[PDB]
Amino acid sequence: GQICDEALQYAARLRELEPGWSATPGCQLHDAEQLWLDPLRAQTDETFLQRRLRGDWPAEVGNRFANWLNRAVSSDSQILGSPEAAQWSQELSKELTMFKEILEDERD
Amino acid sequence: VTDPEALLLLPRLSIQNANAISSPLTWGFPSPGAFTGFVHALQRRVGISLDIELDGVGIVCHRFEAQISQPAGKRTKVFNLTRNPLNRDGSTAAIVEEGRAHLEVSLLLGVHGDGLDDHPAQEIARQVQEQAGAMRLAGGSILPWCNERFPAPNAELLMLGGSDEQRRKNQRRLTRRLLPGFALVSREALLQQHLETLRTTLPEATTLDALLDLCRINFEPWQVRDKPGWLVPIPAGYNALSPLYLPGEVRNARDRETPLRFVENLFGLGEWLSPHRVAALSDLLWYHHAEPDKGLYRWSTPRFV
Amino acid sequence: MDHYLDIRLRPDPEFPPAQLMSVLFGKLHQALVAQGGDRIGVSFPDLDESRSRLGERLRIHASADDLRALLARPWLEGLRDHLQFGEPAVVPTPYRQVSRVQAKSNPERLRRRLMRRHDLSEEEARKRIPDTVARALDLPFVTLRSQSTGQHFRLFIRHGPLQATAEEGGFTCYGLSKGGFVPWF
Amino acid sequence: LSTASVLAFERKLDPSDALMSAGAWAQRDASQEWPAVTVREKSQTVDVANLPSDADTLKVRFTLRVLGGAGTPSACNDAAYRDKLLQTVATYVNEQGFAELARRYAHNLANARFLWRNRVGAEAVEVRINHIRQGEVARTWRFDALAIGLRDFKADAELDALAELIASGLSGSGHVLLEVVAFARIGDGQEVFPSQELKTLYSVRDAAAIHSQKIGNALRTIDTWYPDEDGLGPIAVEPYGSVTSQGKAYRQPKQKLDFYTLLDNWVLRDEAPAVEQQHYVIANLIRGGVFGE
RNA sequence: CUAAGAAAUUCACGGCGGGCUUGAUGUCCGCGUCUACCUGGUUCACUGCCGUGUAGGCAG
Repeated sequence: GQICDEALQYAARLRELEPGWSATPGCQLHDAEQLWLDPLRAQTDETFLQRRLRGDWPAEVGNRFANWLNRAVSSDSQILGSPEAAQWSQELSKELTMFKEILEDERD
Repeated sequence: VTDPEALLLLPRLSIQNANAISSPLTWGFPSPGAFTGFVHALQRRVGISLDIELDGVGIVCHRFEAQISQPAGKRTKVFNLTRNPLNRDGSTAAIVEEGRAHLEVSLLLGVHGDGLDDHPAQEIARQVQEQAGAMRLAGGSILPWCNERFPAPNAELLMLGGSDEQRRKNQRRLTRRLLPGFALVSREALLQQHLETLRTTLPEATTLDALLDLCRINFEPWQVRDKPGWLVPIPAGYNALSPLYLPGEVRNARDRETPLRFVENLFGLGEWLSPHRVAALSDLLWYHHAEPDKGLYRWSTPRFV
Repeated sequence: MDHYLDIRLRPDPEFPPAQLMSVLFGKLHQALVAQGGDRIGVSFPDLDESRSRLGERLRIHASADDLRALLARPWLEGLRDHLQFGEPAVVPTPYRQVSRVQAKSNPERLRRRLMRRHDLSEEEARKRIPDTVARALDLPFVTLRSQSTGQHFRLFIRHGPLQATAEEGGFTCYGLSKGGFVPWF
Repeated sequence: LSTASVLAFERKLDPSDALMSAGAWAQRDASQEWPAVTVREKSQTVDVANLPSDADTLKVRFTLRVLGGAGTPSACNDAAYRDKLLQTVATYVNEQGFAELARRYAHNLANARFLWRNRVGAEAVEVRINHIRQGEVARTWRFDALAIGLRDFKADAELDALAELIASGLSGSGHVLLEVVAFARIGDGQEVFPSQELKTLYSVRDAAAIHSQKIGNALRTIDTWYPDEDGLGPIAVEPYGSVTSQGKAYRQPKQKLDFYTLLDNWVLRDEAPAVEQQHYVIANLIRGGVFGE
């Protein structure tokens, strides 16, 4: 819970004092996976700018949170012999789903 | 102690040259008694004309920079002072050490009175937000907004009016603008059970306080114990050590209409938990309740979990 | 006019109703330019002003001979299996107009217009024509192919105010009002 | 118990890309010097298939091989699930071999549904279907203009032979290879529209063409009885029966008439549905995909 | 109605002169990424036009 809260606090502190978020040299992956730490609306936005300028969901965020939870704890092929590891895995899945539901409303 | 009808959110509030020390044993964030007294003074200024009440606060601390320095390879800190004017001669005689701090706090106030009953919703928030900008919240001035991206978002959020899913959506919408902060809540029950845990030798509360907030390193007969949270010692109200007096009795009182007492601080426990990790925001309001029979004058937060 | 034909869009698993509506509207304009005249108008009985939708019916107004000629022309060839037709019947109604609403929703076309009309510069045309001149329309639209240029354009359509009586006037080659009024029912 | 944790099916009825060509009418027997439709960059960036002045009709040549063996999955985890799926499809093909499915696929090959914008407004669309097993024709097929339609399916005097050929191929007892071309009179210089990439039109070398998945989607329009209605016509096979053009996803998971809900009680709970829904599940096994978890 | 209320750290400055880091080296062995998919959101809520003004008919 402290790791998830620290991640949420870092994500809130990153996209508050950095208004630069648009097309630029070296900003390709900062539009799809950067749906969390994404800037405001641009100056030359198009009509359907809800997908190419700011998608209305953390689309790449959930897989990244799942991969971070898988890399932060080295789960093995015998990590569910009792409910101790499986309970932490269920808690990690529930925390990832809660963070996804929270980040989905970020673009609105 | 009454649950409020509305949570009037005071926005990002830069306050400069605050009181850092705030207690004889702490030096960090200012006392929450300053916040409850600030809300009571704001009530005495605006709420009598607005026909409302104001009780609680949400202390979130978006940023905090102290006026300290770490002097030349030491593990401690010292305080930055301010040069005072001279005496009748050029002595620079007395230098009393008090700290300062700049903090960006944002409070949320519990309203009780006729908020929506006889008054509008945005106008009361506009009036209280332009009223709280001409006073001081902890011992230092409340800096106004002169920078860019003009917010003025005094969200006068209603709580008891609406369906339950709309109410939870309102709570998670108000928590969106508490984004980098950290709410401070008392944990008196935690200090009590942590006192009962180490009562094997001598169950002093001032020893359970002074051996919990630290990092107690203890090896294997090679680690530090697991940090349960962001535990801080805070002043949790006063405690009298002299009986009550009459208004004009005690020499040099602040005013000769209210009685005087000689009191002494009480040190409670507190936590800086993220605003996402609370069910409702009205769970984390600081009220000050007093028991004038004995000497306890305690501010705390009920329903803190 | 006095005779109307209702051509209903059969719903298509391959195409939305706007697609078949635009295709039949283009074939209607081709049949009207192959026919000529200013006496044939169109109406949309399933208009929704709230959802900005043209519905699934196209009601053509002309004389009986124009409907009976347009039934036997190959402007419906290939589209007899996409549509369903009624009979040429007499109208039962207030009147309204069917107007095309253009817009200067692009500052760049007016900028090149001012450059071509007064020999000015790009920066002077940028000061004279700013980007706030773009016109927003809450009107339904059909998408057809262009002639001289080849980029697909949307025709916005506005059904005018309902008036109890009709005025004398001609129509364009799209069935839209150039003075004429069509009965609304 | 439960289904397989991972299970997948390769597709059958393999389509290629459809090379477009332009020519004159009554030149259909000599479509070996018809120049391919060239895309040119002319200015606003447009991509128009400028047919030549001496070339009015469009011929879309593609090929199609059916494979057969729709029962056996690609990679199934459970060893107790492959045999029961094979027994299910075996009892299906033994009670009634998929001849009505092959009739509906033959009707999909009758009208040029693989043409999407280049089918509307056409005077006459003649699909020419060859059948080549050794390197030459075996029994060609010419199709009419009123039998084209889009929803009128019937036992025609020669569509039964095409349907029994598709059934004999799909049965798993000797595959077939059909060179399906389609002539259609569209209009001189009228912009026939193939598929487009991310404007950029999709182009195989020295021509323009249509994607294989679009032709396959047009060719598997079998699904008729879905619970909403059946008035507008048949839709294309999909596990959730989804259709983007109409805009509303049919075959909702609140009802148990979806593919994932019909196969799951077909093999486990042995709840065999009606013949049309069995046709739907089997036609959803001729398109492949990644089922299971 | 707030450990409330109150507050000028100031003036000046040569871091600086030197220098051998060097010698040697086996990254090895082995592998099934698979199956499916309508871009026909508008690759600009468009484009040159009768008068510098909105009033339009030829692949529009």
